Amino acid sequence: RWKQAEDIRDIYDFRDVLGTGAFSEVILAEDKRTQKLVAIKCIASMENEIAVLHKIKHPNIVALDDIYESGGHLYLIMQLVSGGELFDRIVEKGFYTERDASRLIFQVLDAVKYLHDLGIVHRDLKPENLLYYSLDEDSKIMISDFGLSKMEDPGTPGYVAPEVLAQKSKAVDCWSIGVIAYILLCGYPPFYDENDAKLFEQILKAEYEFDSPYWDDISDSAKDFIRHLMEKDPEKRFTCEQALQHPWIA
Ligand SMILES: Nc1ncnc2c1ncn2[C@@H]1O[C@H](COP(=O)(O)OP(=O)(O)OP(=O)(O)O)[C@@H](O)[C@H]1O
Repeated sequence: RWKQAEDIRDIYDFRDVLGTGAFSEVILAEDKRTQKLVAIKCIASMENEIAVLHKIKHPNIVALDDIYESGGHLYLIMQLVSGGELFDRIVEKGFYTERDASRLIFQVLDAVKYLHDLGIVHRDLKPENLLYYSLDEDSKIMISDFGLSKMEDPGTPGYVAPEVLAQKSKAVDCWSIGVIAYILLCGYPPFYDENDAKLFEQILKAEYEFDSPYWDDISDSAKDFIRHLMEKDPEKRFTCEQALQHPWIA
């Protein structure tokens, strides 16, 4: 049961478009009453997404402040982040140092652990879904887009876990985080091929390598960290707790 609005333009003052999605559009707006700036996700599974966001409150996760129904369109009023996505900053940098990447992955693990503890699994972690709070180089990262998250009971290739592809659980996110760590360290994905079917085979078989010379001087500890997240067997795969403990992070 969400609020109805005759027109959202009465409540919010729309400015620039911040971004677009397959089925959404994100606009910078001003709350007319409080004069604060917000990011409004406009949409023309979504109920799953909302239910999830209502359980969540973490400094490194984009908050849902409220929702309005107006003219067949949902308007998710959301915490504004202005730093753009991690994907872009990997491009405008090439790769991260071990120290910087480790700080970033910490903030990610901290947040996903908080979710796993709430029985929430994101299922779509990737650089494009990680948003910086600010333009400043020191800005914290924020987890966003819960459009595919699943709550416990009583996806982009490259980042999805082998078992997800063999068919259609918390281990899923831990794989993704390993792949994000791999990319931050070396600047390119662990799975890469021109043929989609071959690519799809690589991920299923979970065959990747810290290839020389790119990986030559990356620490054994970083590599051990990645192997333990990027582990084929979901049973043996590191949890967020085990990954937080690992010396590369701690
Ligand atoms: N809270 C926010 N603050 C600032 N910008 C945002 C915010 N949320 C999303 N954006 C921008 O808009 C884009 C919207 O994408 P989103 O996170 O919704 O995932 P998507 O797959 O692109 O869209 P969707 O999943 O809703 O179809 C983001 O990549 C980002 O650039």
